Amino acid sequence: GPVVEKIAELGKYTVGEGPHWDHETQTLYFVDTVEKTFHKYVPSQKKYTFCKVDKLVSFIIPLAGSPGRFVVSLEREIAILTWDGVSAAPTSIEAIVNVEPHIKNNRLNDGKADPLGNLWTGTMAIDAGLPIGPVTGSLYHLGADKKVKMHESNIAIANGLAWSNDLKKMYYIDSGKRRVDEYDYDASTLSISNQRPLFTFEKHEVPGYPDGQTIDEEGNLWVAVFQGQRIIKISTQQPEVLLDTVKIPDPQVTSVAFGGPNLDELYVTSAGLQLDDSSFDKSLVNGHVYRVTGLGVKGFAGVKVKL
Ligand SMILES: [Hg+2]
Ligand SMILES: [Hg+2]
Ligand SMILES: [Mg+2]
Repeated sequence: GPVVEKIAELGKYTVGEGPHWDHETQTLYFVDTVEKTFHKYVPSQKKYTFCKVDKLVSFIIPLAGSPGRFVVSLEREIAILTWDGVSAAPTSIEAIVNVEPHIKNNRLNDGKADPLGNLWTGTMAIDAGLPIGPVTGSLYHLGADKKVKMHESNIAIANGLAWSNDLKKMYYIDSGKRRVDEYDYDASTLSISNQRPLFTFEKHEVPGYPDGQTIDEEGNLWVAVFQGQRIIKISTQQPEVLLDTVKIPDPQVTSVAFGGPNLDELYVTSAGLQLDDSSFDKSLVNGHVYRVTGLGVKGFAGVKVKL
């Protein structure tokens, strides 16, 4: 079976999240969604750095055409951070847009660029809760003239995103729905329609909640299972098909990104935050970062945000 390696050099994260693999520099970026920190890991040189801000963060993606600059979330603001990748604070911050200026207790959560470079991201209540809590989030993309467009409402916990290689489908996760949805994606109008369930956890006895996801070159989705101690591989060719399961030692698996020189090493983030209604004792909940090899598939380089 696949080899799952704990990355000792990286330590433990409260809620490690938002992994992004920059292929040209062979570098993994990620966030902690509770500790207000950004992180960088260069595996070939065993280099780790972090960056501190005073707002909640949920994604970090290099800005297309601008080395040393990243598109990030700061609470409800999408911003450009100028960061040298090693100093413990940004050099400067340029706000782009506040997606929800008048929703004081919301935050941005998972975000990713579509294959054309458009940032998609969604919101949630800061005090969201599972299985039931306040449902206040929406799904957005950042379009022309730095204005966002809304694509879906009634989202409890805005989470993982992916797009099919032919640009005809988008895949999206609200963790509260315990399923992955598929949509028809119109790449020319950047709109989505015909929402329908692709994969429903209760139909397959999958525990926990879908969190982040990514897609491989064959079109399979790799989905992080928070409170499931696993990643799952699911079909996009047929609905409701579980292709494989890979156990990850940490129960609170949060997200996934393919990396390595050949894009065939799956990086997996997790959360050490100990929650009061957990299905796992505290001794099991650590928050390590993992690397999975031997899956027999390749992914895609992380896409930069175009502004
Ligand atoms: Hg930073
Ligand atoms: Hg940054
Ligand atoms: Mg997430």
